[PDB]
Amino acid sequence: DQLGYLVLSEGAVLASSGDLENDEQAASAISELVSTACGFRLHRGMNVPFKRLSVVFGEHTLLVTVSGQRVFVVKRQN
Amino acid sequence: QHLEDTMKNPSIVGVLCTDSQGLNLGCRGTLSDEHAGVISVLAQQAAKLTSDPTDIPVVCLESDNGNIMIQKHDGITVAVHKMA
Repeated sequence: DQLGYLVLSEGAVLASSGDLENDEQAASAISELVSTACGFRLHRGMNVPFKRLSVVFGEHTLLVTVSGQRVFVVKRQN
Repeated sequence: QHLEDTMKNPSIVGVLCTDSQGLNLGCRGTLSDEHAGVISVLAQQAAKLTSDPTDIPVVCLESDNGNIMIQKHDGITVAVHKMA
């Protein structure tokens, strides 16, 4: 289930819960990544790069969607 | 490695290998030199989200135009485009 929550706006942090709360270093790291990812074009004039963005590890896994300047992240087990 | 098998895989429509250095280390199909840098960056960035050296971080762009899966391995980054 849900291990934590993060939502960003305009690049800044708007809301946070769980493991993701009070973690600036993670916040900006995820923001950096998301921005990079959003800048990904398969072909010329190919938007949007993704509907869903995930980053999976051993036990944790981050799930991100982007809507406007608002970015939504969850931390999950498995 | 499994790399060869990835390359030979007809379910995968693009693949690209690279380094922390962002050089094109071998591509195929829909992925090409242009994407090296970005994939590199992506992988390096995701690896900054774990402290466990045994983790193989994986970045996964899910898209209606096929999925892109990027694994950060030690010494090499593999990106794979699946027309799923």
